[PDB]
Amino acid sequence: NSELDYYEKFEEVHGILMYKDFVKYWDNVEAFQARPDDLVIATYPKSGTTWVSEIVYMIYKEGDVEKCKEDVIFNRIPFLECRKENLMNGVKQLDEMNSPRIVKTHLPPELLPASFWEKDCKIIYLCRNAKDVAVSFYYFFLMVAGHPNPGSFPEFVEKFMQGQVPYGSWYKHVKSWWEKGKSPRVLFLFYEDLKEDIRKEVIKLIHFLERKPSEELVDRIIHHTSFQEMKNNPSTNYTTLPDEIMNQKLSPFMRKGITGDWKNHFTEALNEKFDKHYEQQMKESTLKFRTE
Ligand SMILES: Nc1ncnc2c1ncn2[C@@H]1O[C@H](COP(=O)(O)O)[C@@H](OP(=O)(O)O)[C@H]1O
Ligand SMILES: C[C@]12CC[C@@H]3c4ccc(O)cc4CC[C@H]3[C@@H]1CC[C@@H]2O
Ligand code: NA
Repeated sequence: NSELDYYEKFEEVHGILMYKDFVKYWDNVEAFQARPDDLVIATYPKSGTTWVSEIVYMIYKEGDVEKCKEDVIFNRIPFLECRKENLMNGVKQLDEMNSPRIVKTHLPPELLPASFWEKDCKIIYLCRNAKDVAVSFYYFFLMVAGHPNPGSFPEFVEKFMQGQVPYGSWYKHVKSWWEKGKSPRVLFLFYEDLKEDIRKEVIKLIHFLERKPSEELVDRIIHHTSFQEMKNNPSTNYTTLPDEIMNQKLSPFMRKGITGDWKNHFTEALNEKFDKHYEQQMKESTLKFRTE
């Protein structure tokens, strides 16, 4: 029944569990044609995609806030593999888009369309500690259409540890992108670093994107992309979406925006179980995360 629910909502593509709506048109994703100046923003879901996207968009627009608010973020920065009737078609939206394109994806690097690798496109990868990701993803299941009932948080965390959620194992995702992040064309970032010292990360992003980091530009980005601003900005908070797609009365997209909400969700027993499993999955990696 829970399992039946998951069966109805998700199916695999290249071994990765995926939203069924996306899979139907996966040939369009597979065959997607990149352009050399495309920039990819890749993340495991609920890792701060929207946050870094808006930072990047600001950098592209030299901090012109009006330009950033002209259309909603999912139109400004198309969601590559996404496909929903009329509202979203990432491939279509990207095809018609003038360059320079910013491309959002949640794909593991093994599933990124070959054209992006072939054209040597720059990629920004952002990750977030798994426990906080799990919390954020849980509420996402609750409030967004296309998800099964996630049950209780402990039940959901069991599915998360097994990678039985859309986009698959968080563990394999971050580890694979960490290996890619050694390339000079791939910038590897942490949500917790953006929380701790936003100015440092913004400046890093500006240099990676080969633009000039003035104090005024950096200050405009920092306040424009702060959680309190983005929460109330209808271009970035997904509130233009109808309730039957995202029911933000249940849980808002811009939910809390902190590091450490896991502490308010994991029980002592669940934390012990998770931590032990995590160490087994991650011990052979030089990738290290902070949970506070
Ligand atoms: N400007 C910002 N500052 C801090 N966190 C942000 C943010 N914009 C979005 N987030 C957080 O990033 C998560 C959404 O990620 P994504 O864009 O990849 O779907 C949510 O986490 P929480 O549910 O823990 O609040 C959301 O609150
Ligand atoms: C496309 C949907 C709305 C947008 C949703 C979204 C929106 C943003 C994001 O980063 C991930 C996802 C995954 C699930 C998507 C949903 C699955 C069905 C629904 O129509
Ligand atoms: Na790199």
